[PDB]
Amino acid sequence: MWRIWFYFDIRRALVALHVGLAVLAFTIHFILLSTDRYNWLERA
Amino acid sequence: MWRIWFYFDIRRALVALHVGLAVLAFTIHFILLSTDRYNWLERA
Amino acid sequence: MWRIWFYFDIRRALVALHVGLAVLAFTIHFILLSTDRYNWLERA
Amino acid sequence: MWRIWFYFDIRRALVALHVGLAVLAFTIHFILLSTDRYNWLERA
Amino acid sequence: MWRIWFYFDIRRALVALHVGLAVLAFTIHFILLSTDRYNWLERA
Amino acid sequence: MWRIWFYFDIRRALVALHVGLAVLAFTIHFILLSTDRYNWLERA
Amino acid sequence: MWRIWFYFDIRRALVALHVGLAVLAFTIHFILLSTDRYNWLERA
Amino acid sequence: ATYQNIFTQVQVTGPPEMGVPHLDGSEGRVELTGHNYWLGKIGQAQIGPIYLGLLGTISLTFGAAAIMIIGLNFWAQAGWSPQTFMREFFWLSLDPPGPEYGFSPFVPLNEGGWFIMAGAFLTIAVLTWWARTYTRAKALGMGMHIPWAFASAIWLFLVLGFIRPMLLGDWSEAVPYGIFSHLDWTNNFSLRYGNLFYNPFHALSIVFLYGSAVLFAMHGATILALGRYGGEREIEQITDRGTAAERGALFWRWVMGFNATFESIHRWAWWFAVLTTLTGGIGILITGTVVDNWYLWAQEHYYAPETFNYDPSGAIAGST
Amino acid sequence: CSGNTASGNIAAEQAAQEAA
Amino acid sequence: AYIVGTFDVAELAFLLFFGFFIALVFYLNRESRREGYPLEDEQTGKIHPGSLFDGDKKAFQLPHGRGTYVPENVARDDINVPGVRSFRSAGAPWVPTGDPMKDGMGPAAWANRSKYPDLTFDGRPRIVPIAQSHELIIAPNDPQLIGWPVMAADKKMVGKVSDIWVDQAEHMIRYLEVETTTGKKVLAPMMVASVHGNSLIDALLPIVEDKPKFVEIDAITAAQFEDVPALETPGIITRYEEDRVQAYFGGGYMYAMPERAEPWL
Amino acid sequence: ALLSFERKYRVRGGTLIGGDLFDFWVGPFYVGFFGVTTAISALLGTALIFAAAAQGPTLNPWLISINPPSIEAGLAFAPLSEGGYWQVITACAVVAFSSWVLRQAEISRKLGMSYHVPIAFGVAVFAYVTLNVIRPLWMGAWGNGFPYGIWTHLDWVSNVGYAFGNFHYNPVHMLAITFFFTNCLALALHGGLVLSAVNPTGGTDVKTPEYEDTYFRDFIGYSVGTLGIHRVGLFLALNAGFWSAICIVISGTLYVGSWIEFWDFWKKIPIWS
Amino acid sequence: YLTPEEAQEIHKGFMGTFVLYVAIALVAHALMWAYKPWFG
Amino acid sequence: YLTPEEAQEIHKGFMGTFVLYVAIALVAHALMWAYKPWFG
Amino acid sequence: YLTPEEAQEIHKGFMGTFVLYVAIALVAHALMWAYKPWFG
Amino acid sequence: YLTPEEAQEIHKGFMGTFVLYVAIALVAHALMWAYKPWFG
Amino acid sequence: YLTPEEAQEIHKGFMGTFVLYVAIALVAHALMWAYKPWFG
Ligand code: BCL
Ligand code: BCL
Ligand code: BCL
Ligand SMILES: CC[C@H]1c2cc3[nH]c4c(c3C)C(=O)[C@H](C(=O)OC)c4c3nc(cc4[nH]c(cc(n2)[C@@H]1C)c(C(C)=O)c4C)[C@@H](C)[C@@H]3CCC(=O)OC/C=C(/C)CCC[C@H](C)CCC[C@H](C)CCCC(C)C
Ligand SMILES: COC1=C(OC)C(=O)C(C/C=C(\C)CC/C=C(\C)CC/C=C(/C)CC/C=C(/C)CC/C=C(/C)CC/C=C(\C)CC/C=C(\C)CCC=C(C)C)=C(C)C1=O
Ligand SMILES: COC(C)(C)C/C=C/C(C)=C/C=C/C(C=O)=C/C=C/C(C)=C/C=C/C=C(C)/C=C/C=C(C)/C=C/C1=C(C)C[C@@H](O)CC1(C)C
Ligand SMILES: COC(C)(C)C/C=C/C(C)=C/C=C/C(C=O)=C/C=C/C(C)=C/C=C/C=C(C)/C=C/C=C(C)/C=C/C1=C(C)C[C@@H](O)CC1(C)C
Ligand SMILES: COC(C)(C)C/C=C/C(C)=C/C=C/C(C=O)=C/C=C/C(C)=C/C=C/C=C(C)/C=C/C=C(C)/C=C/C1=C(C)C[C@@H](O)CC1(C)C
Ligand SMILES: COC(C)(C)C/C=C/C(C)=C/C=C/C(C=O)=C/C=C/C(C)=C/C=C/C=C(C)/C=C/C=C(C)/C=C/C1=C(C)C[C@@H](O)CC1(C)C
Ligand SMILES: COC(C)(C)CCC/C(C)=C/C=C/C(C)=C/C=C/C(C)=C/C=C\C=C(C)\C=C\C=C(C)\C=C\C=C(/C)CCCC(C)(C)OC
Ligand SMILES: [Fe+3]
Repeated sequence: MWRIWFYFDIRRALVALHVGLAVLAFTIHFILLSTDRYNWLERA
Repeated sequence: MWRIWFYFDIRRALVALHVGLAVLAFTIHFILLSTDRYNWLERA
Repeated sequence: MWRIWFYFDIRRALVALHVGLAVLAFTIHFILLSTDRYNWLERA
Repeated sequence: MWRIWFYFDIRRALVALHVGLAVLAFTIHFILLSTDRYNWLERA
Repeated sequence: MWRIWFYFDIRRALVALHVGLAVLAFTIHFILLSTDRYNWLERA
Repeated sequence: MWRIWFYFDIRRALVALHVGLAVLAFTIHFILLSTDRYNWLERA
Repeated sequence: MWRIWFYFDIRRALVALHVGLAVLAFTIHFILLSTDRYNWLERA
Repeated sequence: ATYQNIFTQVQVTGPPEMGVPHLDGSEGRVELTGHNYWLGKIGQAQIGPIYLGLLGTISLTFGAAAIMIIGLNFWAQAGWSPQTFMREFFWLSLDPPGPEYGFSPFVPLNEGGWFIMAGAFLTIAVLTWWARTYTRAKALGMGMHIPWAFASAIWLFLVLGFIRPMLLGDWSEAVPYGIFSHLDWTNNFSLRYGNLFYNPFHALSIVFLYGSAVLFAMHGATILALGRYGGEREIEQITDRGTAAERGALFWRWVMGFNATFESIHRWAWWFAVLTTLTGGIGILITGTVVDNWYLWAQEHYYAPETFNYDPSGAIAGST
Repeated sequence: CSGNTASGNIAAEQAAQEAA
Repeated sequence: AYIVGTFDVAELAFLLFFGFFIALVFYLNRESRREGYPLEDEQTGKIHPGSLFDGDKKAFQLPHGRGTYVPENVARDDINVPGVRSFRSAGAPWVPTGDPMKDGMGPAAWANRSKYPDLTFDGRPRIVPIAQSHELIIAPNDPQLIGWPVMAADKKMVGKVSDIWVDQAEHMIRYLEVETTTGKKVLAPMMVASVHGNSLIDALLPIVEDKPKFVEIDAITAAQFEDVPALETPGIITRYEEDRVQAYFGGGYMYAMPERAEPWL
Repeated sequence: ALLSFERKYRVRGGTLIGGDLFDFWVGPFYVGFFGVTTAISALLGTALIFAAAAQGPTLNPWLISINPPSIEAGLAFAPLSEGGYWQVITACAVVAFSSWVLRQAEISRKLGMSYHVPIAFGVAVFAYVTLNVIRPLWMGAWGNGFPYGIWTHLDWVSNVGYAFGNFHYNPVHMLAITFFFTNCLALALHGGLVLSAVNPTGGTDVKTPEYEDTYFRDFIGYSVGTLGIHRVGLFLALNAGFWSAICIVISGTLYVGSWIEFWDFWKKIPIWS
Repeated sequence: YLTPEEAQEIHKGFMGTFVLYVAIALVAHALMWAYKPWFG
Repeated sequence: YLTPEEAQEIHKGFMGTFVLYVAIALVAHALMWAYKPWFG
Repeated sequence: YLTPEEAQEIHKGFMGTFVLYVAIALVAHALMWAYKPWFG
Repeated sequence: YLTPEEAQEIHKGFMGTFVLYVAIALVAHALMWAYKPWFG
Repeated sequence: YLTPEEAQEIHKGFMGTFVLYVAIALVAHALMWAYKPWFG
């Protein structure tokens, strides 16, 4: 599986992966905040 | 058959395939969230 | 017939055909989702 | 009659013909879908 | 693992990390101020 | 720890840090002025 | 401490400091004037 | 890696260039020159020199007088309070005389006299600025395209401020001097006369403003993309066709089937820009004087929609 | 586009929201 | 408000402007037809007749005693291009037979410009080496660029910068002179040159960075630098030579490497 | 090879997708793969516009209006006669505009040019997508989009603007309007200057750029130059489009109410009140 | 391709994949018809 | 790539990853069907 | 990166970081499931 | 940096600063949890 | 700066000024807490 590092540059791949992970995490957290069931800030 | 990789660059094909898979998965997940039957966050 | 490949290249034709098939399949699935008879997500 | 191919190349002719056929077929199918009489999806 | 510093310049990396941390911290503090449960300035 | 200055110029770092500190201090003071609890000028 | 004057030009630092301090004093005096408690001109 | 011709990487500095000699009798340029490094990143870093003839002096003096009148009326409206001035600046306005005065030139100063004086001085300044652009073009042997383009905007300005109020015999139809007040005038003007969307000349002026935005976007993008072949040196491409002109023509010919020349594109741009204000002034002049309800006029000409064509209740409900 | 039908959305808005 | 019947003043004005705008569109098309017209057949090169709405030819009074231009009299390009059609159709592209960069096909094509240099308003050569300019210098806080290494499209170091050519009218850098490894001096457009180590954000960033200060030209490879068109006279470049150099560098974005002409897929 | 200089430029290559499959011309038009996609999407959109019009109350081109579904329908795919036609036409328009951008990119590559034109048009494409895709999605209903009618989308504009009191008080709207007005003034100035340079008066010769610099320094004391004017015009037009999209996207999603009341923030600044 | 043999081999592969695709679609359509017919 | 060995390696890796992806998706879809079927 | 040996080190570092990330995410998801399950 | 020894200096400095930052954040989050918990 | 000695002197000055700044801010925040606590 290490052969994947012979095709894709490690730096650009890591930067793109982290950007995508940040966008996904923020989207999921905002979606959870929007719901009344999973909102952790409005009520005790 | 590996003949495909002689005519298609593996890197470009992988990038395009993963972009398409990401868009399809996000679309399906959002569609499932939009319906009351399959929404898994609003209700218990 | 096979002679169609003497005027059109397989590598580009496959990409164009699969793009068209993707758009057509998405259109048909969305059309099915818009009808109460065939919508499989809104209700049980 | 075959002499039409003395004035129009097969590649561009086929591309234009299939573009037009696709447009016409989609238009007719959508028009049929828009009418109650010929809508084959909404009712049993 | 220190080897990551071979693939990334820690000067620009630190600058970007601090900018992102600042944006995240300001966002979280503003969101906490928005809620009535965690607002710490309006009332005693 | 001193080696930090081998990477960041002291003059530019001090200028940017002081500009950010001024912006933050003014923001905090104005936010406190906005609140009824911590307003120190309107009432005795 | 005196070594600061080896990293910052006095001929620009003095000008910037004086301009900023004048703007700050103007802002504070105006803020005090905007309040009824500290307005020293409207009433005897 | 690839230069995109957005910012100048390396700037060239030298002695200020004072300009080509004038072909007519000119007094002499005021040699006040400067250099801005950040303007040189986008364009040219040189500031100045300037020319100040009779027309420039008249324009500056009368515009200063008008601006002083408006500002002093703002200060009086604020009760001479700098804090009230700052707080209410957007809402400060020098308003035209009320309808009881008609279009009389004799109004008390606080009831509209200052408004009339400021309008007179501003009009003098604008007309002398137009004359100055004409004389500056004449002094260099150049064409009069910029004077006519400015004349179109002046036509709209004069229709808004003087000509239409004169034809209606009402000073109260004029535009007040104020930030929010002239926006309020715009909205009220649309409201009293039906709906200015259905004025065909307002629609034409919108067409030309939109098209000018489109044209500048396309032309600037084409020229910057042709920087590899000296596209921005348009004068030489017009008088000696290079590969930049050929590529610029062929790009748009392959995109939309037709193209202009390096000279013809500037004619297109000039005409769109001019027609914007020309149609705008024509449409404003006929509003109230000729047509009082533009929706009724649209109904008579079969282009006014009803609710059975489209019902905007849902769009309103969404925006609440 | 959502996974619901327009008729279902309209019925939910009418009955579940605008009628109760 | 009506003139006669249902005709009114506003309608009359609108119809007048509509007719005027149709006339203006016709005039603008006439102006746009002054270059490259009449049209010609794709294969035989047979020239089309010409528009019924065309007027007279336009004559430009050139400065510096260079005469008249008359863009309608510009000689038509040779019908025989150094290429062969991919398939026999009126719309097929031309595949260059030899070197497109040397022969001038596609992005590497050039126009037959004037064989004399552009001049300032007083008659001096417009584009000259910065030493021959009238007290023109590089901005002191801007890169000096003299002696900096030059990187090619294949990441090879083709050579260094030996001179700077500036426009005496617009006060702008137009060409960089590059001395290659073989010692040949070639002109490279400044519009294909990326300067590194002079980022505004990096200057704003409070860092101590020893970024390599060099010039990158990704249009052409290091070897191709040995085939840049040369100047007939030192210190002077004509419009034709400017077009030659700019076309040679611009065509490299397609022709420097074969992969630059291939689809992403 | 219609233009007298066109033949040498008509070469293969420069396509992003398709290679030699659609690398050809039809008359003046270059096609490519994205030209095929543009043709299909645009022709389908036009045909569906007229098919929905034939089902409507009139065929008058002024009064034809393809309307979005009702707000109560939410973000669901509606029946064609009840707003589904509008949704399909919106998808077709999005595909056509994106394919137009990509075809412009391919043509730019074929002529050895950068991607300035595709990006500039993509700004307007983003404005349209914001108007009829992003804003309805954020607001929760397709009924927030403007209708596909020559005069009914003006009614949509009027009613949406008046739903916020006076839309003139949107500050991003102010910024976009300022950019539009400055762009039109700049276009007038640039066209006039170029034309006056190449069309001299008094029997004089064609001018040099020094004459344009001198004219604008004698006029207003500053000249931006030949490159700077095109840079500034592109900046102004793109900013106008982008800030129009931003101003519409925030009204009804981020800001709800009267835009006039927003400016009550200015009166509460403690410096002057 | 360029020679008849290569073109025929390309056609064989393409037609095999096309037959598989059409067979999958036919099975799905038969399942949908048995579930909810759209004719009659 | 260029040599048949590298093409074989690339195809084997792609096929293995694809099979793993499809198996995970199959398990997820089976769990969803046991939870909330969409046919009936 | 160029040689397989350094590529192996890159792979080892990436896999270790990925394992740590996935373990933290699994612990967080398990805590969330114990708190408020989204299936049932 | 570039050498395995000096890059380790960079790594240890980064890890020390990160540990201090995380410890401060942990103390703040623990105080907030004792004050107003967001779970339960 | 460039040599370790100048960097160490700059760090000494920066740390001293930062400590003074933090001490002043701490006194101000303590006075504010004594006046009006923000954690009830
Ligand atoms: C009630 C109706 C039934 C149903 C009835 C049928 C019938 C009948 C058929 C299918 C067929 C298919 N169904 Mg089904 N199908 C249903 C619901 C689904 C759902 C879902 C979320 O519920 C999914 C994911 C699918 C998926 C599929 C595909 C595997 C297949 C599509 C044809 C194809 O291969 O060409 C598409 C070609 C491609 C190349 C697609 C490529 C996709 C790539 C990876 C995505 C990139 C595109 C884009 C960038 C990403 C998404 C963007 C937006 C969504 C537009 N169906 C419901 C439950 N389905 C067909 C089949 O079996 O044919 C083989 C078929 O005949
Ligand atoms: C509720 C608001 C109404 C509306 C009411 C009006 C009114 C009223 C008018 C317009 C006018 C216009 N409207 Mg409208 N308009 C509406 C909605 C729109 C919409 C939209 C929703 O998308 C658009 C694109 C437009 C677009 C336009 C423009 C096309 C046009 C003015 C352009 C112009 O030339 O700049 C403005 C340029 C000038 C004013 C020329 C100025 C030149 C002078 C010489 C400058 C002097 C400056 C001076 C020296 C500086 C110092 C001054 C001192 C400080 C005092 N309107 C709706 C229906 N609109 C105008 C028009 O002409 O249309 C028929 C007009 O009068
Ligand atoms: C009562 C009306 C309100 C008002 C309410 C609104 C509302 C609501 C909106 C605006 C918007 C705008 N208003 Mg307003 N506005 C008012 C008064 C004004 C006045 C004035 C003088 O009074 C002016 C100048 C303006 C000007 C403006 C602009 C800032 C903006 C429109 C430009 C734009 O969006 O470009 C952007 C360009 C596009 C969106 C077009 C994209 C083009 C596409 C990609 C290509 C189309 C291809 C086509 C199909 C090809 C076919 C051609 C051939 C057939 C082949 N408004 C009054 C107060 N205004 C709009 C905006 O800012 O949002 C975007 C907005 O939504
Ligand atoms: C900087 C932002 C501005 C801008 C930029 C600009 N416009 C551009 C470009 C640029 C740089 C191009 O390169 C491009 C071009 O190639 O022009 C020749 C274009 C263009 N600008 C256009 C239009 C246009 N631009 C607009 C706006 C703007 N353009 C901005 C203000 C407007 C407005 C304000 O509405 C118009 C109408 C076209 C002339 C052209 C885009 C050509 C194109 O998209 O090709 C597709 C082919 C078709 C046949 C169109 C698609 C057909 C549809 C599928 C059917 C119709 C659907 C539509 C939604 C119906 C609704 C209409 C109703 C509202 C009446
Ligand atoms: C200085 O350089 C410059 C120029 O010349 C040198 C310019 O010409 C230009 C261009 C500017 C002009 C010519 C001025 C006029 C332009 C204006 C007013 C703005 C644009 C507005 C317009 C209304 C013009 C028309 C716009 C259009 C989009 C029309 C498009 C029409 C058609 C039919 C496109 C068809 C093409 C396709 C769909 C793609 C290819 C596909 C096919 C051929 C289909 C094939 C299949 C079948 C079945 C036929 C610029 C900007 C420039 O800077
Ligand atoms: C619709 O949207 C919602 C609602 C969110 C629902 C749907 C959600 C969907 C569909 C989500 C799908 C998500 C998804 C679908 O695959 C996610 C996949 C995530 C993956 C695969 C994450 C992987 C992370 C890996 C990480 C962080 C690795 C980091 C490695 C690092 C920094 C290594 C650095 C290194 C080190 C140490 C040493 C150096 O020597 C070598 C080097 C390497 C420099
Ligand atoms: C939402 O928002 C609300 C409602 C407000 C809630 C949220 C609020 C949030 C998130 C706030 C976050 C804040 C933050 C997050 O780090 C602040 C950090 C501050 C810091 C590091 C301050 C540091 C200051 C250091 C100073 C002032 C040092 C000065 C040194 C000097 C001047 C030295 C000079 C020198 C000398 C003498 C001698 C020479 O020989 C050598 C030389 C060297 C020249
Ligand atoms: C309308 O829309 C709704 C409502 C959703 C309904 C419709 C839905 C529709 C139509 C959906 C259609 C979907 C569809 C239609 O084909 C999907 C196809 C999916 C496919 C083919 C997925 C394939 C995935 C393959 C994967 C993930 C492979 C990964 C391989 C990898 C990462 C290999 C890497 C490698 C390895 C390890 C070793 C190296 O030595 C060599 C190398 C190779 C680098
Ligand atoms: C939707 O949004 C809401 C509602 C908020 C919910 C979601 C929130 C989400 C998703 C948040 C995600 C956050 C996140 C996700 O990773 C955060 C990560 C933070 C991390 C890794 C912080 C790390 C900090 C490290 C720091 C500060 C290190 C500093 C080191 C320094 C400054 C070292 C300097 C140095 C020193 C001393 C000595 C020199 O010799 C060498 C040198 C090195 C120069
Ligand atoms: C700092 O304080 C001082 C005082 C020093 C400076 C203050 C400066 C300030 C704050 C100035 C602010 C000015 C502002 C905000 C102005 C805004 C103006 C706006 C937005 C105006 C918009 C439109 C105006 C128009 C269209 C006006 C047109 C007027 C015309 C054409 C008038 C013509 C009048 C004529 C011809 C005079 C006729 C005279 C007569 C009839 C007697 O004889 C012929
Ligand atoms: Fe221009």
